[PDB]
Amino acid sequence: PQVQFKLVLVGDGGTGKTTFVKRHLTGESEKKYVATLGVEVHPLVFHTNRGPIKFNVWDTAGQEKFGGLRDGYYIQAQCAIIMFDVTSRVTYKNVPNWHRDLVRVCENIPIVLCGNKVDIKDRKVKAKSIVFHRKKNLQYYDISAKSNYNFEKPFLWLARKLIGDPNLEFVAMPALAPPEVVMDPALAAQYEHDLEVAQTTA
Amino acid sequence: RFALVTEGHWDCSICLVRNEPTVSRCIACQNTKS
Ligand SMILES: Nc1nc2c(ncn2[C@@H]2O[C@H](COP(=O)(O)OP(=O)(O)O)[C@@H](O)[C@H]2O)c(=O)[nH]1
Ligand SMILES: [Mg+2]
Ligand SMILES: [Zn+2]
Repeated sequence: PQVQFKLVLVGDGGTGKTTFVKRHLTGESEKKYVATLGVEVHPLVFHTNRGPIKFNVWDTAGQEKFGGLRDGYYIQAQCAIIMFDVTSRVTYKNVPNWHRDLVRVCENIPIVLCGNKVDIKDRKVKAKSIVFHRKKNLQYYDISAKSNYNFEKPFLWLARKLIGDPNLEFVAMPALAPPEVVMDPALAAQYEHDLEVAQTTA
Repeated sequence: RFALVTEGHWDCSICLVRNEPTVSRCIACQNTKS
């Protein structure tokens, strides 16, 4: 049997959770539908310098738009990604609510915070806002699901925490759906610069 | 090499959660061990 972790992917509706998990082509073709809970489980394999790791990513069927998710969705979650939309401030405002629900049923599992849709010029939630409200034990990454931008970074960070190996590496990128929008390198360089300065600011 | 290491423990065929040998229903999705 294989090394695998249940990863719960939560965040407001419309933030791009489904679009994001679907970039992993094999995880999409081999996804599994849980009828009793309305969940699609995507087995995402990543190949590390110490062998393969599987993140079984639990993706909702939209139920988050109307209320809290049932406990079964969170049970045995070993890691999580909280997603919000950089073009919608309310999705960031709700991040602590998702955090609370995770810690209630899962406690101190490793968690990554992802701001999605950074490919859009008219960004609203910027590096200053996210780094000002940075919470310890909560790594953050800019991501753009439609462009595959930074796709592997949440999973690499989680794998290091879960394995307890700061030197874990992915030896190759997984097969990803080809980008549907271009991530302008200038925006990427800017948002990356804005994030570094905001983190090393005195 | 330090390759990652992997008895009645069973993986749910439906949702892939690993379950204890003591249980017969999946603790997460409540489906029964095949
Ligand atoms: N420009 C851009 N649009 C995105 C991105 N991710 C999602 N969108 C769109 O956001 C809408 C909701 O996407 P979805 O994956 O269903 O979010 P979910 O409700 O959290 O699962 C859709 O119209 C997506 O096409 C992105 O990374 N960049
Ligand atoms: Mg969705
Ligand atoms: Zn199950």
